[PDB]
Amino acid sequence: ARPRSTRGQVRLPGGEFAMGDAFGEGYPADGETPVHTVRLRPFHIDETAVTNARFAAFVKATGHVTDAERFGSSAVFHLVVAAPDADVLGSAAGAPWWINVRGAHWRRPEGARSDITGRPNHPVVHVSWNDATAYARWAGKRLPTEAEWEYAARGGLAGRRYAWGDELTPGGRWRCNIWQGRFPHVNTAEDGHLSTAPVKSYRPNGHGLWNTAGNVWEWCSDWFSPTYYAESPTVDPHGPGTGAARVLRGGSYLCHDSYCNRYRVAARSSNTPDSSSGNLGFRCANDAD
Ligand SMILES: [Ca+2]
Ligand SMILES: [Cu+2]
Ligand SMILES: [Cu+2]
Ligand SMILES: [Cu+2]
Ligand SMILES: [Cu+2]
Repeated sequence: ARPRSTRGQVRLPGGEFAMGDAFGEGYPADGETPVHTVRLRPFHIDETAVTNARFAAFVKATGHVTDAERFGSSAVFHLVVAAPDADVLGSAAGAPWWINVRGAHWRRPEGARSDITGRPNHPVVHVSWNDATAYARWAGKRLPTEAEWEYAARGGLAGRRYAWGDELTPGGRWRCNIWQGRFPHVNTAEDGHLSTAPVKSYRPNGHGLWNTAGNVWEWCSDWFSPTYYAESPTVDPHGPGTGAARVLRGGSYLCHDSYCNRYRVAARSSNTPDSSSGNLGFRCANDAD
């Protein structure tokens, strides 16, 4: 436990909120219901997802090798692949818009022919749950619990669909980075961004958190279970004791209503802890006092 650091974090009061899909419109397999009352002690949470600049200081200081560098490849969205054809290990099965690209990792997130020199303030991607919790440890932080993330993401509002309210595009304007157009072939970039956006795009929510909806998925501490909500403690729920996949929240720049609207503040997803991809990052937290 390195010397605790609240740099770039806001302190949120905590208290009691209604966690879950207040509209019963979610995906049944994800267990967004029942809406259940949770009580959180005050905590800190990152204002933004972790940046390339910050994650790079972590690697410079610890020589950490990310799971995507060990496995040898990470998933890249097919429209933005920037690699020699030798490196394309072919479409991922079950979702052919994801190309397994050899050499694709956080420093070269579209493949061997890309860099992140122009994107220090973009969220870091190609980071697994292991890479995420490693960084947090080194940085004097931890990952948020799922409940901490949703409460922080709701921004002091109760029972809303999104971090800012219930209209997806208030005033007919975009305030988050997801997908527009015909997925997976055409992205019209109405929201300003094809792939990742800078961490402080648009505007923060009620608690000061930028881009909890969209941009990239965000690792949480919990194991995923679609029945945790109906069995949850009331105080500081940490998730079930074991599981198959760790929780992801927020959605990403690929989310679209046609197949995955998980940018809803109550939507949930998961993935195996050593998974990485070009739309998956994280933000840290910490206890208070
Ligand atoms: Ca977009
Ligand atoms: Cu390490
Ligand atoms: Cu296409
Ligand atoms: Cu952009
Ligand atoms: Cu989605």
